[PDB]
Amino acid sequence: MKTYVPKQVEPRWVLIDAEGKTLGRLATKIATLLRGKHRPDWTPNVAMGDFVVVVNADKIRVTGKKLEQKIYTRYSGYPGGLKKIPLEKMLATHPERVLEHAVKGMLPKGPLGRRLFKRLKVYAGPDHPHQAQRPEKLEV
Amino acid sequence: VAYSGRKIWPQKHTGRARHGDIGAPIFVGGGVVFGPKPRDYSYTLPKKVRK
Amino acid sequence: AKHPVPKKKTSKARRDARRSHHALTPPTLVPCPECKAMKPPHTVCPECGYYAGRKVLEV
Amino acid sequence: MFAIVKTGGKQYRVEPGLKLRVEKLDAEPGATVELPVLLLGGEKTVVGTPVVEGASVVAEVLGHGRGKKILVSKFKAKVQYRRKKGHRQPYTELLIKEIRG
Amino acid sequence: PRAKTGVVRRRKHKKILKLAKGYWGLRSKSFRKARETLFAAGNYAYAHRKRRKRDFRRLWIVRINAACRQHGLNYSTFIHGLKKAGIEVDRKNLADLAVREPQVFAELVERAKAAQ
Amino acid sequence: MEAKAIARYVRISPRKVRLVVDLIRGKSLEEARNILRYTNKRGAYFVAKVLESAAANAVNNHDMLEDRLYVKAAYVDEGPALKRVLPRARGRADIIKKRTSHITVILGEKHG
Amino acid sequence: RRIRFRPPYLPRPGRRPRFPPP
RNA sequence: UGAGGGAAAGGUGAAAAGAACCCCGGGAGGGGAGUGAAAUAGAGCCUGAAACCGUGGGCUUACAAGCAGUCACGGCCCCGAGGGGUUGUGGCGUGCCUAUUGAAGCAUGAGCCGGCGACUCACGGUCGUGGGCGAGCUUAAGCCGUUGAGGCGGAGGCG
RNA sequence: GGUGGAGCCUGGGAGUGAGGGCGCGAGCGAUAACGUCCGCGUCCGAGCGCGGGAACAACCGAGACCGCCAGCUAAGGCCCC
RNA sequence: GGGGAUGACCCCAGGCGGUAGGGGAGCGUUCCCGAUGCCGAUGAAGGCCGACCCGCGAGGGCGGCUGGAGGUAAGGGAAGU
Ligand SMILES: [Mg+2]
Ligand SMILES: [Mg+2]
Ligand SMILES: [Mg+2]
Ligand SMILES: [Mg+2]
Ligand SMILES: [Mg+2]
Ligand SMILES: [Mg+2]
Ligand SMILES: [Mg+2]
Ligand SMILES: [Mg+2]
Ligand SMILES: [Mg+2]
Ligand SMILES: [Mg+2]
Ligand SMILES: [Mg+2]
Ligand SMILES: [Mg+2]
Ligand SMILES: [Mg+2]
Ligand SMILES: [Mg+2]
Ligand SMILES: [Mg+2]
Ligand SMILES: [Mg+2]
Ligand SMILES: [Mg+2]
Ligand SMILES: [Mg+2]
Ligand SMILES: [Mg+2]
Ligand SMILES: [Mg+2]
Ligand SMILES: [Mg+2]
Ligand SMILES: [Mg+2]
Ligand SMILES: [Mg+2]
Ligand SMILES: [Mg+2]
Ligand SMILES: [Mg+2]
Ligand SMILES: [Mg+2]
Ligand SMILES: [Mg+2]
Ligand SMILES: [Mg+2]
Ligand SMILES: [Mg+2]
Ligand SMILES: [Mg+2]
Ligand SMILES: [Mg+2]
Ligand SMILES: [Mg+2]
Ligand SMILES: [Mg+2]
Ligand SMILES: [Mg+2]
Ligand SMILES: [Mg+2]
Ligand SMILES: [Mg+2]
Ligand SMILES: [Mg+2]
Ligand SMILES: [Mg+2]
Ligand SMILES: [Mg+2]
Ligand SMILES: [Mg+2]
Ligand SMILES: [Mg+2]
Ligand SMILES: [Mg+2]
Ligand SMILES: [Mg+2]
Ligand SMILES: [Mg+2]
Ligand SMILES: [Mg+2]
Ligand SMILES: [Mg+2]
Ligand SMILES: [Mg+2]
Ligand SMILES: [Mg+2]
Ligand SMILES: [Mg+2]
Ligand SMILES: [Mg+2]
Ligand SMILES: [Mg+2]
Ligand SMILES: [Mg+2]
Ligand SMILES: [Mg+2]
Ligand SMILES: [Mg+2]
Ligand SMILES: [Mg+2]
Ligand SMILES: [Mg+2]
Ligand SMILES: [Mg+2]
Ligand SMILES: [Mg+2]
Ligand SMILES: [Mg+2]
Ligand SMILES: [Mg+2]
Ligand SMILES: [Mg+2]
Ligand SMILES: [Mg+2]
Ligand SMILES: [Mg+2]
Ligand SMILES: [Mg+2]
Ligand SMILES: [Mg+2]
Ligand SMILES: [Mg+2]
Ligand SMILES: [Mg+2]
Ligand SMILES: [Mg+2]
Ligand SMILES: [Mg+2]
Ligand SMILES: [Mg+2]
Ligand SMILES: [Mg+2]
Ligand SMILES: [Mg+2]
Ligand SMILES: [Mg+2]
Ligand SMILES: [Mg+2]
Ligand SMILES: [Mg+2]
Ligand SMILES: [Mg+2]
Ligand SMILES: [Mg+2]
Ligand SMILES: [Mg+2]
Ligand SMILES: [Mg+2]
Ligand SMILES: [Mg+2]
Ligand SMILES: [Mg+2]
Ligand SMILES: [Mg+2]
Ligand SMILES: [Mg+2]
Ligand SMILES: [Mg+2]
Ligand SMILES: [Mg+2]
Ligand SMILES: [Mg+2]
Ligand SMILES: [Mg+2]
Ligand SMILES: [Mg+2]
Ligand SMILES: [Mg+2]
Ligand SMILES: [Mg+2]
Ligand SMILES: [Mg+2]
Ligand SMILES: [Mg+2]
Ligand SMILES: [Mg+2]
Ligand SMILES: [Mg+2]
Ligand SMILES: [Mg+2]
Ligand SMILES: [Mg+2]
Ligand SMILES: [Mg+2]
Ligand SMILES: [Mg+2]
Ligand SMILES: [Mg+2]
Ligand SMILES: [Mg+2]
Ligand SMILES: [Mg+2]
Ligand SMILES: [Mg+2]
Ligand SMILES: [Mg+2]
Ligand SMILES: [Mg+2]
Ligand SMILES: [Mg+2]
Ligand SMILES: [Mg+2]
Ligand SMILES: [Mg+2]
Ligand SMILES: [Mg+2]
Ligand SMILES: [Mg+2]
Ligand SMILES: [Mg+2]
Ligand SMILES: [Mg+2]
Ligand SMILES: [Mg+2]
Ligand SMILES: [Mg+2]
Ligand SMILES: [Mg+2]
Ligand SMILES: [Mg+2]
Ligand SMILES: [Mg+2]
Ligand SMILES: [Mg+2]
Ligand SMILES: [Mg+2]
Ligand SMILES: [Mg+2]
Ligand SMILES: [Mg+2]
Ligand SMILES: [Mg+2]
Ligand SMILES: [Mg+2]
Ligand SMILES: [Mg+2]
Ligand SMILES: [Mg+2]
Ligand SMILES: [Mg+2]
Ligand SMILES: [Mg+2]
Ligand SMILES: [Mg+2]
Ligand SMILES: [Mg+2]
Ligand SMILES: [Mg+2]
Ligand SMILES: [Mg+2]
Ligand SMILES: [Mg+2]
Ligand SMILES: [Mg+2]
Ligand SMILES: [Mg+2]
Ligand SMILES: [Mg+2]
Ligand SMILES: [Mg+2]
Ligand SMILES: [Mg+2]
Ligand SMILES: [Mg+2]
Ligand SMILES: [Mg+2]
Ligand SMILES: [Mg+2]
Ligand SMILES: [Mg+2]
Ligand SMILES: [Mg+2]
Ligand SMILES: [Mg+2]
Ligand SMILES: [Mg+2]
Ligand SMILES: [Mg+2]
Ligand SMILES: [Mg+2]
Ligand SMILES: [Mg+2]
Ligand SMILES: [Mg+2]
Ligand SMILES: [Mg+2]
Ligand SMILES: [Mg+2]
Ligand SMILES: [Mg+2]
Ligand SMILES: [Mg+2]
Ligand SMILES: [Mg+2]
Ligand SMILES: [Mg+2]
Ligand SMILES: [Mg+2]
Ligand SMILES: [Mg+2]
Ligand SMILES: [Mg+2]
Ligand SMILES: [Mg+2]
Ligand SMILES: [Mg+2]
Ligand SMILES: [Mg+2]
Ligand SMILES: [Mg+2]
Ligand SMILES: [Mg+2]
Ligand SMILES: [Mg+2]
Ligand SMILES: [Mg+2]
Ligand SMILES: [Mg+2]
Ligand SMILES: [Mg+2]
Ligand SMILES: [Mg+2]
Ligand SMILES: [Mg+2]
Ligand SMILES: [Mg+2]
Ligand SMILES: [Mg+2]
Ligand SMILES: [Zn+2]
Repeated sequence: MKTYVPKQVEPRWVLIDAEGKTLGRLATKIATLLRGKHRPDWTPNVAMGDFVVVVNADKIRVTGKKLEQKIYTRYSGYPGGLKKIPLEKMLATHPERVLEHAVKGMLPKGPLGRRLFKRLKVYAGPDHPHQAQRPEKLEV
Repeated sequence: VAYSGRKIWPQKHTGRARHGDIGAPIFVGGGVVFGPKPRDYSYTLPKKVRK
Repeated sequence: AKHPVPKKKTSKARRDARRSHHALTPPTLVPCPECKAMKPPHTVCPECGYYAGRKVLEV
Repeated sequence: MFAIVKTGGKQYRVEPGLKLRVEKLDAEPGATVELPVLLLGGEKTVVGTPVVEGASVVAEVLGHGRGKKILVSKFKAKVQYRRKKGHRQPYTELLIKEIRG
Repeated sequence: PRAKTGVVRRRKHKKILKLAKGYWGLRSKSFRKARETLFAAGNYAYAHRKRRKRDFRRLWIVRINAACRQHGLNYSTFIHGLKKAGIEVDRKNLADLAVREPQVFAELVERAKAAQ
Repeated sequence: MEAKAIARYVRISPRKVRLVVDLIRGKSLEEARNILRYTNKRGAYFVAKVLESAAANAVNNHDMLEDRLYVKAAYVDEGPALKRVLPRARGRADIIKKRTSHITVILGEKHG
Repeated sequence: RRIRFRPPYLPRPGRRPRFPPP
């Protein structure tokens, strides 16, 4: 008897209020939703997980002195091209990047991991455009 | 074998390998190694055994 | 100057790769309004010798 | 109905009508055997702890064979250690006759 | 008498080349390269026969666990549950059960909780 | 019904001629003929001749009609190469391969 | 900046070419 | 310069019956026709491997990270509870030989392919072994015979 | 006590006579060295086969006859990769 | 180690990482006896396929295409293997 593999499945759209949630710990959950690993029919080689919409990212939360000390870093390829941008500033300029960059790092590398990232739709502020998909609210 | 004794080309600095004469068995048309020679294959099987 | 040389043989795949731009484009050719034969535009028609309506060449 | 039976050190889910290759059993082809049952499901569900005392699944043995050859190859670099073995695992083909609840 | 290579070598090479079909570049084309490529794959498969066993059981577990968590318990709990229950169904099947027969898995979960 | 012609041992380099052959593979006899005439390459002169010898064959031997002819397949395989010595500096001599082509054109009829 | 004068390990090139071989 | 060095290069078919004649082409070459059991035996000729170069088809590929494979699943294509080809994703993964304490190694060698290429022979020795005869065993050179026949020869040797 | 790819005896065949890391005991060194020289042990050598250790001959786990889409463990692990 | 009573196969148990190297058992190449035989134009050797059969493997079969005149068993023998 050979292991079960799903035929193509229509993916569930789930929605999550990020407000006040502990950044990183929200982040791990979103990944599992993303990979599909909450589903009993999980298959490692195909995009069979959820689409996660997060809202109120600006209002992510964080322990210790990370606001002032956690530094996101970008390398340009040029001499002297390391950019160090601290979490405070990041939220202050592209708040949605904070959760995004957290989640990214906790998905697999590779083509599929990259596709899974594309299924994460993160927003600043209460509202999001995917009314069409009628996303199911999750409390995590 | 029929060839000369000359070293076809110098020991060092050619870019090619080292060789001596072209009779060496390493060459095509160079001599053989341990190939057959004329040879008596007979021996004296004990008379009693023949009888 | 120290005699640069290729470090590895170029694959069958990689030469042909390079050669992706080697294709010729066929001559651009128009009908000659007089003898209806095909020719480069802007040339005197070498079939009938006409150009701009008139005869310009014995041919 | 179906049954999760266990033969060959492995457990397979069966339904009547099923053709299954399992690890080579000792029964003439054409003979019929009973497999131990571990869970019976579908209409009623019965859970063995670990086997179910009542149930046996009945299989008729369709025949016995040898799998396709797998080359099992060994190479150790820089040592001149190389070994080649052809291998075909014996197996027994079963037809699943009925589930004796 | 003389026994020159003959036909023997060619034949020996083609055996191998045929073994190397589909391989990229000289890997399918050149005897030497083909051979080298094949040592690789000879070891690779042997190793990979071994880990296909691990490859799978992970899937299974990843799966059973997803099903357990719908029923309130985590994986390790579920297992220990079955251990204490004396239910010896394997992870190959627990996993098939989890999909094809949610009721049975549900009841399997039940007994699992009950073992404590 | 097809009809073909081959120039064998044409002493031009395969890589070079293939370029011209390529330009007319799958074209009406008529277009091919136009294309070659105004193609700027020594190989145009040879492909020309095969194409033409081929069409001659099609009409004359094979009952095909000139107005229906098109280049069905065509290709250049390489023949026996002519090796010549090129003298280089410092006493060295390289070896030039004055290469060689076997050009093939195969004409078919375009139904309708 | 090293004081203990660093002798060359190598001779400055070069002398002669093994021309030809044929 | 010279003494001297010193190659490569065999094969149509039984039989030339070695392709009249026509056709395109300056010709080369080719298409028909003819010969032949066969002509991808057509002379650049038995067979006709491999590297190498093409054309046509199937699958595939332009957000991807790679000792090139291997394991798994899926897609397509082929041949008819199976198989074959292909490869999208996923897992795993540091060429081969040499030589070294240690190499994927930024240490050696190797462009690829085909062919040539290296532990032998004689005589003695030493041990093992299969046999013959056993206080004995055995002949050398020669002679006779045989012309793919075996015999005689006791000098000698070992004990 | 111990029946072991134990031991002894006679013979035939070898190969090795560049070692290396680590723990312990010292000398040498500077209570330096991926240092050097011994002793005991071990492993790599030849286990660049497997799990762990991010990756890594010799650190931890463990001595790979072949096959399984079965089960238990070791070191190490159990938030996500 | 038991059966069968001397390799008949069967059953029970244990061993089976490996460089230098020792040992064993085989495969294939050329040639000799087998052979005044035998296979062969109703197709030799050789070449190209094969997802088929045997064999742990080296290999050996069988089939199709090609090739067009040679091949050569069981059992042994010898090497330019
Ligand atoms: Mg959750
Ligand atoms: Mg913004
Ligand atoms: Mg990974
Ligand atoms: Mg001489
Ligand atoms: Mg002489
Ligand atoms: Mg001479
Ligand atoms: Mg001399
Ligand atoms: Mg001399
Ligand atoms: Mg000399
Ligand atoms: Mg001389
Ligand atoms: Mg030298
Ligand atoms: Mg060189
Ligand atoms: Mg050289
Ligand atoms: Mg050389
Ligand atoms: Mg020399
Ligand atoms: Mg020499
Ligand atoms: Mg010589
Ligand atoms: Mg020789
Ligand atoms: Mg010669
Ligand atoms: Mg000679
Ligand atoms: Mg000679
Ligand atoms: Mg010699
Ligand atoms: Mg000699
Ligand atoms: Mg003599
Ligand atoms: Mg002898
Ligand atoms: Mg004698
Ligand atoms: Mg330069
Ligand atoms: Mg200059
Ligand atoms: Mg230079
Ligand atoms: Mg240069
Ligand atoms: Mg270079
Ligand atoms: Mg190339
Ligand atoms: Mg190409
Ligand atoms: Mg390129
Ligand atoms: Mg016009
Ligand atoms: Mg069992
Ligand atoms: Mg079995
Ligand atoms: Mg089986
Ligand atoms: Mg190596
Ligand atoms: Mg390696
Ligand atoms: Mg080696
Ligand atoms: Mg080594
Ligand atoms: Mg090796
Ligand atoms: Mg192999
Ligand atoms: Mg030979
Ligand atoms: Mg040889
Ligand atoms: Mg050969
Ligand atoms: Mg070989
Ligand atoms: Mg052959
Ligand atoms: Mg072979
Ligand atoms: Mg492929
Ligand atoms: Mg290739
Ligand atoms: Mg290629
Ligand atoms: Mg090739
Ligand atoms: Mg493995
Ligand atoms: Mg395995
Ligand atoms: Mg829970
Ligand atoms: Mg347990
Ligand atoms: Mg259990
Ligand atoms: Mg042009
Ligand atoms: Mg005409
Ligand atoms: Mg000169
Ligand atoms: Mg000069
Ligand atoms: Mg060249
Ligand atoms: Mg050249
Ligand atoms: Mg000379
Ligand atoms: Mg010569
Ligand atoms: Mg003849
Ligand atoms: Mg003749
Ligand atoms: Mg004849
Ligand atoms: Mg004529
Ligand atoms: Mg003419
Ligand atoms: Mg003239
Ligand atoms: Mg002519
Ligand atoms: Mg023609
Ligand atoms: Mg003709
Ligand atoms: Mg006829
Ligand atoms: Mg006939
Ligand atoms: Mg033929
Ligand atoms: Mg022929
Ligand atoms: Mg021929
Ligand atoms: Mg002949
Ligand atoms: Mg040919
Ligand atoms: Mg193509
Ligand atoms: Mg991107
Ligand atoms: Mg893409
Ligand atoms: Mg999977
Ligand atoms: Mg597949
Ligand atoms: Mg398939
Ligand atoms: Mg892959
Ligand atoms: Mg996996
Ligand atoms: Mg690597
Ligand atoms: Mg390594
Ligand atoms: Mg190798
Ligand atoms: Mg080497
Ligand atoms: Mg060295
Ligand atoms: Mg060294
Ligand atoms: Mg060294
Ligand atoms: Mg490398
Ligand atoms: Mg190297
Ligand atoms: Mg390096
Ligand atoms: Mg390198
Ligand atoms: Mg170097
Ligand atoms: Mg060296
Ligand atoms: Mg070269
Ligand atoms: Mg090559
Ligand atoms: Mg070779
Ligand atoms: Mg040797
Ligand atoms: Mg010897
Ligand atoms: Mg002796
Ligand atoms: Mg003796
Ligand atoms: Mg005697
Ligand atoms: Mg006696
Ligand atoms: Mg004496
Ligand atoms: Mg004993
Ligand atoms: Mg021992
Ligand atoms: Mg011992
Ligand atoms: Mg001894
Ligand atoms: Mg020996
Ligand atoms: Mg020895
Ligand atoms: Mg030594
Ligand atoms: Mg010494
Ligand atoms: Mg040393
Ligand atoms: Mg020493
Ligand atoms: Mg020491
Ligand atoms: Mg020392
Ligand atoms: Mg030590
Ligand atoms: Mg301690
Ligand atoms: Mg001391
Ligand atoms: Mg110490
Ligand atoms: Mg200090
Ligand atoms: Mg180290
Ligand atoms: Mg040291
Ligand atoms: Mg130390
Ligand atoms: Mg020390
Ligand atoms: Mg040292
Ligand atoms: Mg060593
Ligand atoms: Mg170890
Ligand atoms: Mg290790
Ligand atoms: Mg060891
Ligand atoms: Mg190694
Ligand atoms: Mg590893
Ligand atoms: Mg490790
Ligand atoms: Mg790891
Ligand atoms: Mg590791
Ligand atoms: Mg073992
Ligand atoms: Mg467990
Ligand atoms: Mg523990
Ligand atoms: Mg990641
Ligand atoms: Mg055993
Ligand atoms: Mg062994
Ligand atoms: Mg033995
Ligand atoms: Mg052989
Ligand atoms: Mg033999
Ligand atoms: Mg002879
Ligand atoms: Mg005879
Ligand atoms: Mg005969
Ligand atoms: Mg007959
Ligand atoms: Mg016939
Ligand atoms: Mg036939
Ligand atoms: Mg033969
Ligand atoms: Mg023969
Ligand atoms: Mg044949
Ligand atoms: Mg075969
Ligand atoms: Mg004859
Ligand atoms: Mg024979
Ligand atoms: Mg025989
Ligand atoms: Mg005999
Ligand atoms: Mg030899
Ligand atoms: Zn005109």
